[PDB]
Amino acid sequence: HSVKLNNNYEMPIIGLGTFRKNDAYNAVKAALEGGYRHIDTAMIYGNEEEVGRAIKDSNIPREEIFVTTKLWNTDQGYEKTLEAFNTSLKNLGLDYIDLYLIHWFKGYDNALSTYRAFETLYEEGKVKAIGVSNFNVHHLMYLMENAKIPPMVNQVETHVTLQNHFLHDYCKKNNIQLEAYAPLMSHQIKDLLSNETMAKIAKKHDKTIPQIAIRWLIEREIVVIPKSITPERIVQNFDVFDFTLDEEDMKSIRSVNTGKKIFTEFDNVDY
Amino acid sequence: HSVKLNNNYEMPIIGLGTFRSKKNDAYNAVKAALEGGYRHIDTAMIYGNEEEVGRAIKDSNIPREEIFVTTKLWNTDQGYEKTLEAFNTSLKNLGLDYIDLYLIHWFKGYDNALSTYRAFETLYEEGKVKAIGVSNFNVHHLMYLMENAKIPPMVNQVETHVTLQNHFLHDYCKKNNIQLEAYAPLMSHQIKDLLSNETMAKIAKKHDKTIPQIAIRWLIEREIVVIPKSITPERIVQNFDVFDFTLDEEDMKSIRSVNTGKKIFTEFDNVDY
Repeated sequence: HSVKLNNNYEMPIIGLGTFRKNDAYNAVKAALEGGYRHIDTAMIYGNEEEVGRAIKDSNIPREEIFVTTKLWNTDQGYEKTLEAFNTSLKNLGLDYIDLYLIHWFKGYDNALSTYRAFETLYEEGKVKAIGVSNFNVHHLMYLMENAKIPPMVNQVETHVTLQNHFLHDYCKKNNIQLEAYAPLMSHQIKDLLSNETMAKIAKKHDKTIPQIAIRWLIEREIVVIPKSITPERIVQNFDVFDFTLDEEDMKSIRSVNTGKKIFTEFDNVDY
Repeated sequence: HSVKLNNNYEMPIIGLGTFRSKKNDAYNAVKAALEGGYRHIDTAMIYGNEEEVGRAIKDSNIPREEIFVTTKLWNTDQGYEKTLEAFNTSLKNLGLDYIDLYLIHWFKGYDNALSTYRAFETLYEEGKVKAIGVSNFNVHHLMYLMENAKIPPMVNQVETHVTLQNHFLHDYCKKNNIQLEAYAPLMSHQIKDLLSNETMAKIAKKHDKTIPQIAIRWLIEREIVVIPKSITPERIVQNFDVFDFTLDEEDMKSIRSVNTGKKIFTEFDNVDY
């Protein structure tokens, strides 16, 4: 399953996430042979070194695999972004990264000067798609109005208890592809796993609750990067293209939303 | 001490917070506060204590115009015609026939916000509300109101405490002449993280105060209206004893670091209720 960005570049709707040794190598290599075409990392994770090797060791040609990495907050600013990218580039062992994102919002000025470097790199052909992460509406509005190459991706915490329909509709309207991280509610997964609504629907389609949660995002045309290093759940998280959810399912999952955000508030970041 | 909203209307920088509790616990708390020196009471229709709050104000033998009363409009009543009626219900329950401050409790879409606020504006012109504002509104929600309102928002009541300091939202409001108001200043049901905070516990040694008294003063120093909720008479008095000391620069910079950004209550744009 592919999805078209506003620059007409296709992006795998399912991808492997990565987290902060050798475990990173375990996950990517197992994922690539499992069917994954999409790997999501960042400098802050500190696994870019590992992530890249795992993209060589099993020869699936480079242009068949979507690679995403992010610029950390302390590296915001034009020139600092240029070399933090190169460092991230050399760590991954590539000279082109499919998607480059601003990891967090650190001010309007810092965003534009960072994104300014994103654009010059985009012209040079070093990146294929540019976007942001943990950006809210007013954050995106500034990008739309003051940047030349409009944002393509907004990677935010999105799951069954924080479904982000308002933010999703804004992105779609402004041709921004919303990407969901922590789709299994991260360290609050037990809330998901113990949810009665999800379990019911899981029993219905002969699938696991995380598979429904992942499939649910697919139904909303949202790119999902479920985050595991455990070899065979990486298997299961990818096994969500043999069934479909109906209206009643989407209707039921809709009511699971609580609006209880797990990760730090968009405008309250200090790191 | 009081701040003045953009319409020159004064508002006591501290006030009693009221939560949906049991019989006469809301009634007792209000008077226990009013006797303590409180001149600001914060309620809402969803709390279901407008009746007990309003009667506690009458029997206090304290002149009405010297008490700041804030109530809020609930999500289900958003919309011009429904807002006018929900306001009269609030007004009658409170046994008042003018309200100091009226707030939109949550964001439920731009159209619902503007339609509701138009009703607020009608009430303001009719002199039934002395000040109008919102609650749980983020930046882009405020931008819509700043653009479309004919009587600009005066107050934005949002979750604000030492772990969620909201400096960005605060700066935005100040630039647009909106008085930021802090609810859950003691981190509400997450009272433990605040009381266990080493930094908060230390600087409390310096001024011989309690940790809550500190968190309250810190908001006072930032010129933010604070409304700590309580039904325990003692802590109500303690939460008010906050005008006999000050916080220096190194204190403020020490409190600044204890920000984590972990928001306790519902995200601004994910309210289904």
